[PDB]
Amino acid sequence: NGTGGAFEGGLFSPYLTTRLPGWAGVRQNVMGSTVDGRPVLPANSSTMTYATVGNSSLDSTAAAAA
Amino acid sequence: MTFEVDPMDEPTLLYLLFEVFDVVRVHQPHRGVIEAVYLRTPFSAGN
Repeated sequence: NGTGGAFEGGLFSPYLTTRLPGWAGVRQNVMGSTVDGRPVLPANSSTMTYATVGNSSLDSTAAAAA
Repeated sequence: MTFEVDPMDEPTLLYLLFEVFDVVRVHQPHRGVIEAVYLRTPFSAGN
């Protein structure tokens, strides 16, 4: 579109320096789900509501509480 | 390097490898002190 329209491919501008770094959050709008051992959707995305830090709440610990 | 890749609607990623040498020298001179020095010749990682 802006980089495309009728021109060189959408990756014409850069030099692709961003060797995909090793860490989570290199996926812009993935509805990254599935906290480990928890089907509950953890992240609405990696690009929102992450200023506030981890829920840090109770996931499945029940035997210890009893 | 500039690659020309036919389009895909799903955002793949290129996976390039620079073949190098990844030797290792394992030295143990006492009753167990395993000392090793690493050396990757072209793409060295050493301060």
